[PDB]
Amino acid sequence: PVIKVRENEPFDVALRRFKRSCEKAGVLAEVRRREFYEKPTTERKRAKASAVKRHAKKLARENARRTRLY
Amino acid sequence: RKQVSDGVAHIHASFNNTIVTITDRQGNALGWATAGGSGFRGSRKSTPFAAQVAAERCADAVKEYGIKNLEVMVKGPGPGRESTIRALNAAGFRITNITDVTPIPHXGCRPPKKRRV
Amino acid sequence: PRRRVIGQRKILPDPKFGSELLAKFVNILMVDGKKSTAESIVYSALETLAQRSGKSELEAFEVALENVRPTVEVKSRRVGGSTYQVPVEVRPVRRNALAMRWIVEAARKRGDKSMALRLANELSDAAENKGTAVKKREDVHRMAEANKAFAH
RNA sequence: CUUGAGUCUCGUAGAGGGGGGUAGAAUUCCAGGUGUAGCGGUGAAAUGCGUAGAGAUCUGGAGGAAUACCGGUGGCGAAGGCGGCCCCCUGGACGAAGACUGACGCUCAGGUGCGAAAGCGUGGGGAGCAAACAGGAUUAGAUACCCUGGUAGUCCACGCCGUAAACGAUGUCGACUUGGAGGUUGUGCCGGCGUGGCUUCCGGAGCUAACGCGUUAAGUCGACCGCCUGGGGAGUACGGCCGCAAGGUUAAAACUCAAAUGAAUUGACGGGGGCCCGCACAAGCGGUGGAGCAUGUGGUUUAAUUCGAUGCAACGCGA
RNA sequence: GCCCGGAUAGCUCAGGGUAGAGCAGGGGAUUGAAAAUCCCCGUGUCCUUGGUUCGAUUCCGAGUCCGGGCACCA
RNA sequence: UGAGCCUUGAUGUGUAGGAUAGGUGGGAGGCUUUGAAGUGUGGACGCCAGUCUGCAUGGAGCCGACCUUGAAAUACCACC
Ligand SMILES: [Mg+2]
Ligand SMILES: [Mg+2]
Ligand SMILES: [Mg+2]
Ligand SMILES: [Mg+2]
Ligand SMILES: [Mg+2]
Ligand SMILES: [Mg+2]
Ligand SMILES: [Mg+2]
Ligand SMILES: [Mg+2]
Ligand SMILES: [Mg+2]
Ligand SMILES: [Mg+2]
Ligand SMILES: [Mg+2]
Ligand SMILES: [Mg+2]
Ligand SMILES: [Mg+2]
Ligand SMILES: [Mg+2]
Ligand SMILES: [Mg+2]
Ligand SMILES: [Mg+2]
Ligand SMILES: [Mg+2]
Ligand SMILES: [Mg+2]
Ligand SMILES: [Mg+2]
Ligand SMILES: [Mg+2]
Ligand SMILES: [Mg+2]
Ligand SMILES: [Mg+2]
Ligand SMILES: [Mg+2]
Ligand SMILES: [Mg+2]
Ligand SMILES: [Mg+2]
Ligand SMILES: [Mg+2]
Ligand SMILES: [Mg+2]
Ligand SMILES: [Mg+2]
Ligand SMILES: [Mg+2]
Ligand SMILES: [Mg+2]
Ligand SMILES: [Mg+2]
Ligand SMILES: [Mg+2]
Ligand SMILES: [Mg+2]
Ligand SMILES: [Mg+2]
Ligand SMILES: [Mg+2]
Repeated sequence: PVIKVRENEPFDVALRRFKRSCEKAGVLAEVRRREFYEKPTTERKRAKASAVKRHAKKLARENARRTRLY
Repeated sequence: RKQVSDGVAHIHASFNNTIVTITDRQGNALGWATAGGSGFRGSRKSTPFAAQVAAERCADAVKEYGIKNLEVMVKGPGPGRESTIRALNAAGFRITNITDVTPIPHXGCRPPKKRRV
Repeated sequence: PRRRVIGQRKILPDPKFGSELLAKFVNILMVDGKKSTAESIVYSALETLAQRSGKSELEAFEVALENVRPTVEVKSRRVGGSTYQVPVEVRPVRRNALAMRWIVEAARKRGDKSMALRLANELSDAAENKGTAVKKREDVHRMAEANKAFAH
């Protein structure tokens, strides 16, 4: 997240570039994950839950087109 | 007492409070201001407005050295990150760099236990 | 309500000035449906104020009005048990309504002989920043000023 | 005899295991420069740290534990489990063609070995975290949840312990029985076409009390082993064996009840989730609760103070 | 006894043409609570007395009380 | 680096008020081309009102009681 202002731009452009760099670097996520200790069991459980939910939503949207509402 | 004409702004933003300091390029401090020492205490100390006010007070407390060129380093997840930089620019300096320098363990130590609120 | 169906109610002008603002002032001051008494009191107080001020009935009243209008208020909002006091802008119609309400309320709490004299004194004080209405306006403004950190 | 079982040749992938070395980020502590009035924490506070100069920022040093991104319903192992990089020692699996031995096999009571975390013994180590403990709060109380500190322990060597929702709540081996969409790892032929090993989701017949399982079977069969016989009492008492201890393993009876239980169905409820409404809140205006009187009720009194209505939905009610 | 310092708001106390900061207490904003935040309200020979000065709490002198170091202590 | 002894520079704008004037003064004439009213210029302090300033252009004026102050004006001038 190193942002050097180039020649002749307004401030807001530089601020937005810095914000985009921070968002793409995943900084706040890493600092919020590492605030409290997570047991290994909880980590595995949440990973499996995320995978299951993603697959279920994918199947639902895949089959959603064929049914028509009105 | 001395003229430096350029310096580094260190912003330390946390979930409870925000601290702003100005240093030279070698790290020696020149002045500082904080959101808790600006009349805001309690739930009002951890808001972007308090960070902006603290940045204004820090800028006003360092007029003597005649700084015009400024660099920004931000660490921490607190609300007062963008507001402080906006207020710092509104104070009249010209910002050359912006950087996030928040620490990251590459494993590190073991965090405290989760709160059962 | 939950629906937002109503429109707006038409206000009739006052008899001998043709201004709906003074008609609303009369409406605010009126009690028990006795409108003639309210009109007599309002007219007498306006006459006395214009005589001691010299400008006129109307623009003296407007000048005394614009020294009581607020521009920001505070509303309570509970989130986690505690209540923040969020400041909010005041729409112009609400501004006039609050101004008239505060002027009438201030004139009600006084120790003069007649209600017309009470209103005249309070309104003249308002025209030059000494009435209790101006104090209330300033108190509201500074209370909103204190809670600027919660203005989202 | 070669078709089950095993050997030999070439290669492939992998956090499989034991031992040693080393790198970078971060936390804590020590020393020093700048600099000045707060920091820290919470729902809000306080205990706590700070003018004896903290917190913030810069430089140098010490020490311990764990390896961000890669990272993936990805991989390896009999299970427990295994994650930075490099070297040494080492186990298994799979594939392509070929030669070899010639039933050398499956299962297994007793027996032997391995076995998370906490715990025990002797000796080291100790950054961070954190049972017990102390203080601050919250509360009717709060031996708690929340905050500030904090010792065993968590780390290493050697030896005990032998238990977990040790779970796929599903013993091991072999055979047969329609499909679809993926992941990962080999090999053949000309991106296409085949052919092996492991693996995730859906589903057919069939099965099942249903839920569901469904070629990785809970379908159709064969071989061997372990275990069950209503709920409490009780995985407890006594005896034996094992252990330094904590305790583990084997394992009852009297007495008592008429049930205890599994899956699914309709409601109701939630300090579960969505979408709406009503003077239900919000915005306003005027009241009641205070005073005097009218009226009804309770209670008390009386010979009687007639009877009934008595949460909202009784109390200017039958009247 | 000698010396060294101080007495000011209800409390802590800062400061020759002056009396001040905060907290205690009253009410309203305010809600079911303390926060929280608002606003106002006094809280005055600056121990007393005399003396200089165009006026002294800011200068000097002395008496009431209190602290510290010493003296007397036969 | 702390203290003392010197010497100098300024500094010290209640209230009136041209006046960032402390009690006290020999005493209203010095200064000026031994480059001056006022200009450009650079500097220190400053309750920022008003001093002071290295140099020059520039050229030679300010100027003392005089009335608001209790006081008079670094007009030459002592002491703190
Ligand atoms: Mg914590
Ligand atoms: Mg409505
Ligand atoms: Mg490997
Ligand atoms: Mg390995
Ligand atoms: Mg230090
Ligand atoms: Mg495997
Ligand atoms: Mg190997
Ligand atoms: Mg043969
Ligand atoms: Mg056995
Ligand atoms: Mg252990
Ligand atoms: Mg132990
Ligand atoms: Mg031990
Ligand atoms: Mg030990
Ligand atoms: Mg406690
Ligand atoms: Mg701790
Ligand atoms: Mg222990
Ligand atoms: Mg068991
Ligand atoms: Mg079992
Ligand atoms: Mg098994
Ligand atoms: Mg089988
Ligand atoms: Mg299925
Ligand atoms: Mg069955
Ligand atoms: Mg039985
Ligand atoms: Mg037993
Ligand atoms: Mg026994
Ligand atoms: Mg023991
Ligand atoms: Mg049942
Ligand atoms: Mg059931
Ligand atoms: Mg429901
Ligand atoms: Mg519901
Ligand atoms: Mg209402
Ligand atoms: Mg009444
Ligand atoms: Mg009755
Ligand atoms: Mg009845
Ligand atoms: Mg009625």
